[PDB]
Amino acid sequence: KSENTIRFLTFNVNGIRTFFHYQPFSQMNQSLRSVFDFFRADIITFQELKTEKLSISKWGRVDGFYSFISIPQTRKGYSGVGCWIRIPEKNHPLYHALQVVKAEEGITGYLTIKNGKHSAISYRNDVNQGIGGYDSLDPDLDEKSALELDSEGRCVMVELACGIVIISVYCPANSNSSEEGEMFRLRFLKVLLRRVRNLDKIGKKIVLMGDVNVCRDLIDSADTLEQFSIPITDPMGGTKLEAQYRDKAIQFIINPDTPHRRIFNQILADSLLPDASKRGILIDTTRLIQTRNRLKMYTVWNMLKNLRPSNYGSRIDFILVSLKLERCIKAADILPDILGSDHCPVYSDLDILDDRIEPGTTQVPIPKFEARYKYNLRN
Ligand SMILES: [Cl-]
Ligand SMILES: [Mg+2]
Repeated sequence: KSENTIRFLTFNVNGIRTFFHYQPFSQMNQSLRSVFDFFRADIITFQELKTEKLSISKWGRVDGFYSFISIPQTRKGYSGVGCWIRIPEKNHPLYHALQVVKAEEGITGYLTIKNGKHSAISYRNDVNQGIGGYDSLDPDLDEKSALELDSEGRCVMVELACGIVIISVYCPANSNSSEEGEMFRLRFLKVLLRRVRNLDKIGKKIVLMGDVNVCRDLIDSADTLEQFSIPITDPMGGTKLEAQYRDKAIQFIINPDTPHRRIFNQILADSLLPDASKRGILIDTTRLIQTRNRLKMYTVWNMLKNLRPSNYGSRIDFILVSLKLERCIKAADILPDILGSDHCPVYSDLDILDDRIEPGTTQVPIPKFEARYKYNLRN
């Protein structure tokens, strides 16, 4: 790949310490820099760090990279998302593109940054630290419920120069199938997607990547294809399958027990459903480049049932980009031969130096010496 393209990589690593017990990462002495160089990646998110604060002195200190890590406040060994940004050298063509101007924890904006000695401020209340887009995320969202929604280390956001915002997510799965857990999962998804729409409307170019824990389509679900008695007869016959079984492909998304699938599809401009597609604002890079013909493009397999060897899985890991970035996409694929987890990695290469793409709306933090702050002028 080219020096002018940024390579994005997402990987649910099912515990970052365990991840380093798999080949080839077991030869790398737990060095994330070696891992990112192995992938030739520039912007990387890992989900399910399953780490703890004391271990951040390892995972948040990466030579040649900025580290942005969100973990639960107290619960150890659970969830956790990291996003790492390569620091380019002065003569690298990406020197300015990769400059990080803002970074933020959570989806709601209510989490805080230490401000003084005994002082913390929420992203929502500091325009020079928060990325913005906080309007009407949910009609009932108060601080207490927002902090609950953002308490499990599930989202990091980084803003680069030129208005690109990278949102790295590990969305809830409701593994227990509890009713409270389903409500939490749906609220998380809805807030996430409204935040995306707000930032898009303000003019940010968005990259939303990570483990969304939602199948967008029947062809991404080995279990439901079997349940519907639909066999994979042609490995590149995805479009024919979706045509001949369109009634089932629709049923899959609008299943009343799984409304998260329909909610997810509404953000996808390439959704199988025309109404969803008309209102969507994000492109599924992997589907765009691999096309809807490619079947069995799975990124997770149920490990307890040992189903990865038969490639019987689902696709719940994504790199989604603003419609305005679609022409930038040079490559997008999954990496199912790479070990490390019960998921496999997903990557996409974007040529964002392309001068034909509209520029994003930037908001570079204003230095505090600017007169409005230095002399506390009225706003
Ligand atoms: Cl699903
Ligand atoms: Mg796991």
